[PDB]
Amino acid sequence: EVQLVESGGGLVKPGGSLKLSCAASGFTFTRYAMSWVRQTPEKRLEWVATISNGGSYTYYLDSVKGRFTLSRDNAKNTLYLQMSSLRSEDTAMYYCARREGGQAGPAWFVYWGQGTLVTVSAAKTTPPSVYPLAPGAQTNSMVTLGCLVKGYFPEPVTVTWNSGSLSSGVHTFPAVLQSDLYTLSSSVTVPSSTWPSETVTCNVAHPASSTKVDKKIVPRDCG
Amino acid sequence: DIVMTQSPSSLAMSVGQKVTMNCKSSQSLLNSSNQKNYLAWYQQKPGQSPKLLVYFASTRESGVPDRFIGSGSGTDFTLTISSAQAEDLADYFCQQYYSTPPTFGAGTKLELKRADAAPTVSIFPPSSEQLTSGGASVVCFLNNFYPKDINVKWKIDGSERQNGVLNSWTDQDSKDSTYSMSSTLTLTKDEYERHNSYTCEATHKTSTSPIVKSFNRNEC
Amino acid sequence: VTGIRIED
Ligand SMILES: *[C@H]1O[C@H](CO[C@]2(C(=O)O)C[C@H](O)[C@@H](NC(C)=O)[C@H]([C@H](O)[C@H](O)CO)O2)[C@H](O)[C@H](O[C@@H]2O[C@H](CO)[C@H](O)[C@H](O[C@]3(C(=O)O)C[C@H](O)[C@@H](NC(C)=O)[C@H]([C@H](O)[C@H](O)CO)O3)[C@H]2O)[C@H]1NC(C)=O
Repeated sequence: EVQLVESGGGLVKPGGSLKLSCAASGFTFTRYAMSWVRQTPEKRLEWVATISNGGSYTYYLDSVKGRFTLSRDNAKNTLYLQMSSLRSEDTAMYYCARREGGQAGPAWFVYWGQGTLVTVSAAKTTPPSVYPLAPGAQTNSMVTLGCLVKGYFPEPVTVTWNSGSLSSGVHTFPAVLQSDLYTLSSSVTVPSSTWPSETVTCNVAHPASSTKVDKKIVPRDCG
Repeated sequence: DIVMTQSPSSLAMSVGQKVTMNCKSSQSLLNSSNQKNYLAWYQQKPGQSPKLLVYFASTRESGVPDRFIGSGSGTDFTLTISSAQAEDLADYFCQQYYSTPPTFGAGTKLELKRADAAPTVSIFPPSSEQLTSGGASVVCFLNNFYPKDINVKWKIDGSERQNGVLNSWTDQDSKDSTYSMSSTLTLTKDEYERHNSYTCEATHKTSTSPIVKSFNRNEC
Repeated sequence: VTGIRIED
């Protein structure tokens, strides 16, 4: 029952310091080499560093050399990854893993941890600006409404339509980073006979700034 | 620093069909002393950690399904899934451990194969509430289309615009296997009032003619 | 050994 628990990852500013811990159980910690592998927001697996079972020899990714320091504690079966001078290229999910293979060289990883999330950003907690999206004729039998959630940090934001009453035909596109802030959009499609006669409300809630804005979708006044 | 190339980036499959994935390295992972290739395969479901499938090119890990097949040598390696199943819809990475550092490929998404659907394009002008804050975001929703490969474009007054455009892609829908893409053109209120014709257009394999959605800044 | 990650 091999188990790997990562902790210590959190939100940190660029240049700040952060240390990730990795507790190991279910196996002999002194017999294996431990490693850190990170996965970027673009879902790219990137190896960080590898430490030998005795901690004598440490191997680090070249981009990270001089800033990340790997340290092993065979008395408590815990792996420590010191991170200094953190850059906005270091924000990724950091996975603790157990190296395999022989004494020399890299190897594959059978057992991975659930991973710590590390977010490097200089943005302060900012509430989203919630904007209604209204079409510019009822051509089709269906009408598509939308909702723009712009300029919020950190994540996440809960976006629902009519407090969950509108579930079918709802598309919530993932958040994108613009100017150190996040921005997503949500689209709902309803029959033409309902809107604008019936009320379609975009419900957004940002727990980090403790903000809740319910936006009524109003057809575009032109007079 | 070895470069792992995974082909293709996305893989459309049907349940029960044989699935092949390619992985190529800029160096030979063949150790002539033990005649063994140094290449591993990992599976990653969304929200989970990577799971080892096959190491040493063809050696399968314990517990991994027998349908997964590892093959290849030298600089070319292959992951094969005989009778692919809906549980196997995931990301797949290949990793070399011949040289230091360990490098992975970009990854290959395994997606469900479904019939082509044309996108449902909608365009939305900036809200007056955003215009009061000196900003203007033009949103274009392209919903319920397949395959994933779409070429959306923003044109302002007849000229294609690339600056200040952000796109977001949803995952493959678990009920109809379609895709949705949102494109937002962000520009200042003064930048929005300068031009009159905003047009969102995209090209998809479903229609040889590009789907166009426009609006005039002084028309509704 | 060159590149050791497991001491004897
Ligand atoms: C012997 O090779 C290793 C690398 O071995 C591997 C590889 O991963 O490249 C592993 C596998 O055994 C091989 N695979 C097979 C056989 O199938 C694989 C392959 O044969 C080819 O090498 C692939 O190209 O090789 C290193 O190259 C050893 O040399 C070391 O290189 C590093 C740089 O990467 C250092 O410069 C190191 O020099 C020291 C020093 O004293 O000056 C050594 C220190 O211990 C090192 N610390 C480490 C590595 O933890 C230190 C660094 O400066 C650190 O910043 C300090 O923390 O610098 C050098 O020895 C190589 N041995 C020799 C002498 O060739």
